[PDB]
Amino acid sequence: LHKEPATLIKAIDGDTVKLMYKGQPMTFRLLLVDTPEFNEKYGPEASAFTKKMVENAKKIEVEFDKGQRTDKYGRGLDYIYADGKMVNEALVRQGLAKVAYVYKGNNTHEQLLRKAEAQAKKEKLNIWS
Ligand SMILES: Cc1cn([C@H]2C[C@H](OP(=O)(O)O)[C@@H](COP(=O)(O)O)O2)c(=O)[nH]c1=O
Ligand SMILES: [Ca+2]
Repeated sequence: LHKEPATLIKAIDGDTVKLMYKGQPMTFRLLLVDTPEFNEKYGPEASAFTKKMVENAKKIEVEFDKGQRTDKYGRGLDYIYADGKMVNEALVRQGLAKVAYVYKGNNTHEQLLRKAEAQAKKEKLNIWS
């Protein structure tokens, strides 16, 4: 897979962010994870976590996987990096997202994320508390 440039437009919630990509505004949904909705328990903490990560980043990158690049809503499906750190993984590692929505063909980082989830759960962090 390949990292490509993007710039933040605005944090939306734990697992959706608006970025400019190839010069066009696009809403991106993070591959392989599910954060709680803002209305749910840990939703506000997930939103805040993503928001801090993407806002503080000097460099945002997006990475498509091998499959569908957009979902049925027209959201981009990607891994997003903030100064080289994957948001999708970081959310999981901190118990603020579950590994989820694993579709065959767009699952390159599956086992990386599952490993993070196991550690978050060991530590009983947040969602796993
Ligand atoms: C993460 C992801 C979500 N989706 C779709 C499935 C879900 O459809 P439904 O809307 O019919 O439930 C929805 C979940 O996203 P959200 O968790 O943002 O709601 O997005 C994909 O199609 N591909 C993906 O890789
Ligand atoms: Ca969600």
